[PDB]
Amino acid sequence: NPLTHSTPKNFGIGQAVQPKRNLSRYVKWPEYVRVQRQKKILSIRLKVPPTIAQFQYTLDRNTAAETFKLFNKYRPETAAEKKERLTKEAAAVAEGKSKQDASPKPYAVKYGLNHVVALIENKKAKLVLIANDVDPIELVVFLPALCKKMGVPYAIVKGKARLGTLVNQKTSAVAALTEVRAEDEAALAKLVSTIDANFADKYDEVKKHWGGGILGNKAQAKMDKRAKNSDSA
Amino acid sequence: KALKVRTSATFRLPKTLKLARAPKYASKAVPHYNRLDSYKVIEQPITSETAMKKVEDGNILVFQVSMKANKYQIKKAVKELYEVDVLKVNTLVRPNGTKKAYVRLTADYDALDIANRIGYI
Amino acid sequence: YATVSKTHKTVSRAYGGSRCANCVKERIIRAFLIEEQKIVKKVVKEQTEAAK
Amino acid sequence: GRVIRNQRKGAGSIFTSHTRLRQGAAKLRTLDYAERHGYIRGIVKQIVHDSGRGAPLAKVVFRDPYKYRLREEIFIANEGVHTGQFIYAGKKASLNVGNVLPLGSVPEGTIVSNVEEKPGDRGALARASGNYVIIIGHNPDENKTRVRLPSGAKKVISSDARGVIGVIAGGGRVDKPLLKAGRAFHKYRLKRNSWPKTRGVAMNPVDHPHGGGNHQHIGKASTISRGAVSGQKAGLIAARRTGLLRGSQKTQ
RNA sequence: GAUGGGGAAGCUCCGUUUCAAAGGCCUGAUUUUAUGCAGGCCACCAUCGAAAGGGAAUCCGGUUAAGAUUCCGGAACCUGG
RNA sequence: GCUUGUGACGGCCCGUGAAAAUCCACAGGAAGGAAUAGUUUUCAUGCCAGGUCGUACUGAUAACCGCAGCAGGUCUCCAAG
RNA sequence: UUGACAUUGUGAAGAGACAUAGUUUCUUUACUUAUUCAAUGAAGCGGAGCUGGAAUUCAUUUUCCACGUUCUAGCAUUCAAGGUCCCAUUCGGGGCUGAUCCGGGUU
Ligand SMILES: [Mg+2]
Ligand SMILES: [Mg+2]
Ligand SMILES: [Mg+2]
Ligand SMILES: [Mg+2]
Ligand SMILES: [Mg+2]
Ligand SMILES: [Mg+2]
Ligand SMILES: [Mg+2]
Ligand SMILES: [Mg+2]
Ligand SMILES: [Mg+2]
Ligand SMILES: [Mg+2]
Ligand SMILES: [Mg+2]
Ligand SMILES: [Mg+2]
Ligand SMILES: [Mg+2]
Ligand SMILES: [Mg+2]
Ligand SMILES: [Mg+2]
Ligand SMILES: [Mg+2]
Ligand SMILES: [Mg+2]
Ligand SMILES: [Mg+2]
Ligand SMILES: [Mg+2]
Ligand SMILES: [Mg+2]
Ligand SMILES: [Mg+2]
Ligand SMILES: [Mg+2]
Ligand SMILES: [Mg+2]
Ligand SMILES: [Mg+2]
Ligand SMILES: [Mg+2]
Ligand SMILES: [Mg+2]
Ligand SMILES: [Mg+2]
Ligand SMILES: [Mg+2]
Ligand SMILES: [Mg+2]
Ligand SMILES: [Mg+2]
Ligand SMILES: [Mg+2]
Ligand SMILES: [Mg+2]
Ligand SMILES: [Mg+2]
Ligand SMILES: [Mg+2]
Ligand SMILES: [Mg+2]
Repeated sequence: NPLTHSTPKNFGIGQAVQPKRNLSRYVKWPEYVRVQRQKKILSIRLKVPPTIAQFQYTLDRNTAAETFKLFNKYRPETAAEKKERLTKEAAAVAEGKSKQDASPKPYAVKYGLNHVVALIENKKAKLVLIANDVDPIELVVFLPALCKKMGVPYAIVKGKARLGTLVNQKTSAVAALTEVRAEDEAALAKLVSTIDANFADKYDEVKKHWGGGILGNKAQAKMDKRAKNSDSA
Repeated sequence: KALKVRTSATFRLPKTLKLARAPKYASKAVPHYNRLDSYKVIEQPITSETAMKKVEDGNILVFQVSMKANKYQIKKAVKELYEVDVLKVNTLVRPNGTKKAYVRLTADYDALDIANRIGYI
Repeated sequence: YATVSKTHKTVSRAYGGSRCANCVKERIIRAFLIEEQKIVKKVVKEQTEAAK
Repeated sequence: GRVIRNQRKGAGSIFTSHTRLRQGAAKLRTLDYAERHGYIRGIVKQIVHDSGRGAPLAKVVFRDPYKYRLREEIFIANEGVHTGQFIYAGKKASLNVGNVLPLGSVPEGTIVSNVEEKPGDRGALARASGNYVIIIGHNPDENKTRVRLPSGAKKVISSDARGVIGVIAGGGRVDKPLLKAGRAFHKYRLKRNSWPKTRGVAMNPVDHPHGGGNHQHIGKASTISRGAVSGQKAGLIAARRTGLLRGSQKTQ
């Protein structure tokens, strides 16, 4: 009201300098950015073979929540924890004259790619989590087949890092359980089943199913409205 | 939530932390001592018969003066080596590739007097 | 021109030492008139939007 | 045998343009938002001679849609545009001399200058003092627009291709005899080093396919193959006829 | 003619703002304190290349065997502080 | 009158006859500013400092290039009766 | 320069063989991510919606265009004035709206 004034402002071509807007759509990203974006794009436009593409079919967040929840209990040894263990047995064992077995059998998550393979190969593994990233995808592509053929149940789970946390590495690639405290055997059988249902059961049909071949939306719409009009007037 | 809001179309190199050097072994064990001190700056008197004239009549002291040394430095090392005050210092490179200061003393001083205090004559 | 007092570099009208006075006069008139015939363009075509 | 003249010009030693005095390069506006959704005003601010150029240029200045400031363009002046004239550039812009409009929006028979081969290439066709192109119809699906260029050729380009309404200024410049060698001289002095021209037939054989002989003569057919090789192509390259063009010309 | 680059077995050739995450000013925020963050800009992208092109500012008198718009005398002017 | 400088004009062009550093001005109005006393250094006067390298002479029928103190060659300013 | 092979992928119609089920090969004509070219201090692209309205309604919308600038050699910049909400009211300052939504494919 006072001696204050409503002016508006005509931003309509040929007048008023354009205001500052959000151009985040338009910014000229560094090459390294443009690469990793378009790589993900190129990797979709191409029809991708069924032995890739059987990834992307990842776990769902809930079942995996339950599965990290388990695998957590069986983490490997901490630096200290084993120092502590050693300074137990070393002192103890060597004197009290226990047969290097004043230490309790350890139940832990098995890890490292080569380790877990021999485990699957030996039908000793009992539920294998496989990562969904893993950039030379080859390290891992043969694992669904393996677990299938060794009758080992498995799951493709989101996060090589998230696997890495439960083992104290940055990244892991795979995590597996072979052992289990009987107090958890029950949880796992239930866990196993869901997983088998989502993967190792569905495997054979997934092996028939190619991937990608997906248009981007500027040209999705292009034909969702070309094919909308042409056929049905 | 969601994304940034860049109003500029240009993407620029993030202004990231420039750490300063805090070494681990030294550069040279012992720093160099002063490479142009007052004694090295002003090398000899110039007692050419025609130079001496400039001292009796000029209130001007004439020195062979290190080529490495500028007027500022000639002025200081004279003022300092000799207690005297300096008015202005003209300079020149001789044909034998040695530098010559024409040093004019302020009226408070007599150069001709000061010339044969340093000793030459 | 930097060795010299500012009055040697202007005259006392708007756009002093920059445009030639008649040249200012023009853009005063033109400014005025055009900002007027603007109002006339406004309310006339405002009328049109109601009388159609 | 020596490298002949016409192969030497490729390395551009003494043969590069005499660029020093030129106003700048003449180009339409960038194909920005304004011009392809609406129009945008400018003022010609000066129409000025370009060295080595038949036709005058028009310095035309515009506001900047995105920053407070003037931004200036170098236009080839179409005939009859004048200082202080308002120039309108854009899709939704009117059919006057001097405006730039996308060939799509002008009725056939329109006469434009400096027209783009592809939209936004900032203008390629007909720029020499006196030329223009003529829209000779459009096919609205795949928006094309058929034009006839100065050469006589018809070519069909995008409707979005811009062109400026009119003919280029300075027409007729070639109706006037140079008269003396000097005016030629001073002409090329501001173009490039192509003048005068030694007849290859007056050279020794090291110098040219035409060189030597005890009388001056081309000594073999002077119509050279398209498939000839550098150092051979001097004469009438690829000539599909030869001799005094009798009868009317004019493309059908 | 360097530089991100692209050629070339290679000595090197190309490119000069070019398919590059290209850089620095004004002050504020410090009253642990010397300078981190706070804005807002400006995206200009090396450098060499003129003792006849551009260009801040000095003159007269006097003086030397030989220097002088350079020294002496007097009188000015410019740039930075 | 001579040389030169300058100016208001006029002839000529299918020729219309550099660039950049740098300096100033204006539009703008962020912001900062008095009465118990503020603003002002584009007004005057006043203080300090201005480095480095070149600077002699010849420039020609003997100081340069022509085997040389060669009748050759080698860019320019000043100009009495 | 002309051909083949390699770079070389995705649909659709049509020819071609086990001899008239589709693995395979070419003529056509589509597709766009490889490759290619133009542009720009990667600025407004594609998609939906608002409003207007031509349009004629065979139950109601089945659509199609638009959807801030053209007498004049002016002026157009300080996240914008306005409106509204916060800081705990200081001077300053902040959000939102003004300037619709969705997809981050610069075109
Ligand atoms: Mg444990
Ligand atoms: Mg005395
Ligand atoms: Mg000197
Ligand atoms: Mg005045
Ligand atoms: Mg050139
Ligand atoms: Mg010639
Ligand atoms: Mg000839
Ligand atoms: Mg000829
Ligand atoms: Mg001959
Ligand atoms: Mg021949
Ligand atoms: Mg020959
Ligand atoms: Mg011959
Ligand atoms: Mg003949
Ligand atoms: Mg180079
Ligand atoms: Mg230089
Ligand atoms: Mg110079
Ligand atoms: Mg000069
Ligand atoms: Mg004298
Ligand atoms: Mg002397
Ligand atoms: Mg002399
Ligand atoms: Mg003096
Ligand atoms: Mg004095
Ligand atoms: Mg001063
Ligand atoms: Mg003369
Ligand atoms: Mg002129
Ligand atoms: Mg000025
Ligand atoms: Mg402020
Ligand atoms: Mg002053
Ligand atoms: Mg300094
Ligand atoms: Mg001399
Ligand atoms: Mg002599
Ligand atoms: Mg000699
Ligand atoms: Mg001689
Ligand atoms: Mg082929
Ligand atoms: Mg763009």
